[PDB]
Amino acid sequence: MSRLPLIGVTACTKQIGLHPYHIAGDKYLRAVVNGAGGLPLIIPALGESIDQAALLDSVDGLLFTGSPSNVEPTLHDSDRDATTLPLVRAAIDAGIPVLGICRGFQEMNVAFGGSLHQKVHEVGTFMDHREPADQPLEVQYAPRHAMHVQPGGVLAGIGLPSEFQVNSIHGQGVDRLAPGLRVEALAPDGLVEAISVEGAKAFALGVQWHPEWQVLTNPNYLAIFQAFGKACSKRAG
Amino acid sequence: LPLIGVTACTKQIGLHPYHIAGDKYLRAVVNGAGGLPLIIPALGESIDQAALLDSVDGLLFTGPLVRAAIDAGIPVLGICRGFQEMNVAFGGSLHQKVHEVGTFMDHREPADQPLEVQYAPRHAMHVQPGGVLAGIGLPSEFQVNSIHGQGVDRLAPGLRVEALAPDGLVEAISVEGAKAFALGVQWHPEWQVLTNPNYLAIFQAFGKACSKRAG
Ligand SMILES: [Mg+2]
Ligand SMILES: [Mg+2]
Repeated sequence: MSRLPLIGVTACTKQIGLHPYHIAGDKYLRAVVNGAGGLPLIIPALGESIDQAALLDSVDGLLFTGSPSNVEPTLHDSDRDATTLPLVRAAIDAGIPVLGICRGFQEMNVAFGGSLHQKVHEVGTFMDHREPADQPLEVQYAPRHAMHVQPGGVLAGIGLPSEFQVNSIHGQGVDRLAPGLRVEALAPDGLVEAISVEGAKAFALGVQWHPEWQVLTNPNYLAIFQAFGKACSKRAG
Repeated sequence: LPLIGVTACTKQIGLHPYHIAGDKYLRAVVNGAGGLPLIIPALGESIDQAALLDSVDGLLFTGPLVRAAIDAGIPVLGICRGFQEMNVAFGGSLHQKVHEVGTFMDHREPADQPLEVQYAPRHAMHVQPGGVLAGIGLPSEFQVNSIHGQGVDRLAPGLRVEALAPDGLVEAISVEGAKAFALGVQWHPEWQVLTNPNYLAIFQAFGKACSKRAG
């Protein structure tokens, strides 16, 4: 038995200088510590080189993170795609709590058979969900549009209000909703921005916004991370 | 499979702070140590060190965590900066520029050259009998790569010298009386680990020690 729930955080790949690296954002790791009450360890994006079942057995929960990169149908990460898309299905079937953020939310939809808009802002009837360019983190990650919780699902069960404001840092978004996914929230332009996996044995939630950001200061972000954290505690037991 | 923690470094990438770990170390952990590599965030006091140590079977240290792991009997392998930090953590010192000491060679890699050239063996390495490297079966002399501008100056109390470069630089150390495998090397044995029997022997010893703990 462990001191804390061990929460795996998906890495991305990146070339830095002459070397390939696996990377994960500081804000996701601190949100795990401070919002979920877990110990964050970073899962390498090695695809089939790591034994997936050994990996799943080692964690109490999985945070599928946001990324500048995009699931493959310009900035891509096939190395991540090959780790996270079997993994997220494998974790949910194992009863391992899963929280998907931004790219990870899009990956949950894709893994269950759905599709994405590659450019939400070029569909014609959505708003522009991208962050404002050339500005600091505090401005880019501040709340920018409303979010309408659909009743009877995970988000309403955790106690979120019917409407609240969220940040938005995404050029892609959900088009066809995968079968077996419950819609948890819609942006004001009808875009699906949160989903849950129907019948999942454990917590299985994805959101398009970035609740890791300054998590303790936003009660809606914090409630998401605390519910995720509780589910990771439950699994450890 | 033992869960082997690989230390991350912090790096600013555009707007955001990231925690990063080299692909080659992670693959060496998989292929050479037979472990499951998980990357340990460089969060310092923000994480609980004792919870961190309990969650791993071993620690690969690159670039007081290393001290606490050793005191706890968690196997440790230090590489390059990780070997240097092992020395400092026990009270030793470093040369900031080995190539400007005057009686060492230049231990840096050739600049503006591809990885294959930079990480190929470049100088000899002389094992000091009777320690960890002897005991895992390494020959008395073998060739190693060399990608370092710093190196060990004063050896910390409580460390055994394991090997010397041909200019006398201490390039490997172990921790006397450690409950578990506790080895630091200045060179880069993760590099194409399966193809070099001396690098592989080190990684297999490390992995066997991590499996022990995993029991
Ligand atoms: Mg949005
Ligand atoms: Mg050298």
